Amino acid sequence: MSISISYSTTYSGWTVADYLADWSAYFGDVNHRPGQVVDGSNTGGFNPGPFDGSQYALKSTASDAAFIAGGDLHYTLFSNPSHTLWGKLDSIALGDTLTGGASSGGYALDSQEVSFSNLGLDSPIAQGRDGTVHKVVYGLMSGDSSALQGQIDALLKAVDPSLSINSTFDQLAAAGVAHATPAA
Repeated sequence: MSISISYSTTYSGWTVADYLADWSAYFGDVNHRPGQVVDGSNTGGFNPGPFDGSQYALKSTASDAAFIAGGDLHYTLFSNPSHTLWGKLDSIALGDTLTGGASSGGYALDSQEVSFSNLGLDSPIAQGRDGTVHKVVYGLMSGDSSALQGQIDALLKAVDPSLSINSTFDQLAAAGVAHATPAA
């Protein structure tokens, strides 16, 4: 099953690349880095956890932005290769106001902007932080969505070579890849 995109009508005339660059600058950087994860304020969380989930979600420390990564995800914590997020990444949902978590049966967003599904990414543990899943998710944590952009671009081009990260959301909808959020 090919990449599928949901978008708010707000972004109909935006390119995916422009949207993601703006979103990354808006979410910012939670400074989740060695020596800087010293309490619970910039960890994110897994469903179900503690270190593995069908979801990993993180709130911005700068804005009301959040993302939810869906798949079959694993974090090595202190085990070699340390601080590696790996496994299957099927979806990324971007928006405002993270809700829920493991204790309530899943994470959600009150105000999703855009989501990307059927990403088909799967990175093995032995690649460590060179894994694509790691780079995609860590990029979203740290204010740089270039890894995500690159993966979306490749998926779109494989559907049809006229599609790209520089297609508008409405162009992707005309191609059958994207769907605007229902009206009313």
